[PDB]
Amino acid sequence: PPPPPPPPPPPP
Amino acid sequence: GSGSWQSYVDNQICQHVDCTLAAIANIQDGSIWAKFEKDDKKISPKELKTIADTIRQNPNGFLETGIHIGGEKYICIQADNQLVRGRRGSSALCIVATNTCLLAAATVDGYPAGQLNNVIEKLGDYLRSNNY
Repeated sequence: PPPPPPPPPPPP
Repeated sequence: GSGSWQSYVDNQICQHVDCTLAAIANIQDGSIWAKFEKDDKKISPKELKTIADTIRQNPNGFLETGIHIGGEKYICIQADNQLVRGRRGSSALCIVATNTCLLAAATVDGYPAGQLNNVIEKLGDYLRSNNY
């Protein structure tokens, strides 16, 4: 399948 | 758009919580985006389908049915649209729902539950604030 929708930059 | 959901599970959750189980999924389908399973535990896609649909459509249900994940039943201690917490003996479960994601993890026996709750709820708050 496609990759799932990408995560945002990691939290601090 | 940077990094992968496996990084989140492996780094943001498992490096800060000693886990038997961790998952990130699609809140709508339950489609698993990343996971960690220790030893003999496994997260059925059906476990997560039902979890995802219950938290969004009827979170009070967990107070009746309990919570089913990793092939085991956890007693629910609280439930809402955004947060479900559970117990199974000395193990804690914390499940959070964002605008698009479902997060879940459960702890090795005796691991502090406040630390898991803090880690899962704060990660959920970060994502929610990014509209995820």
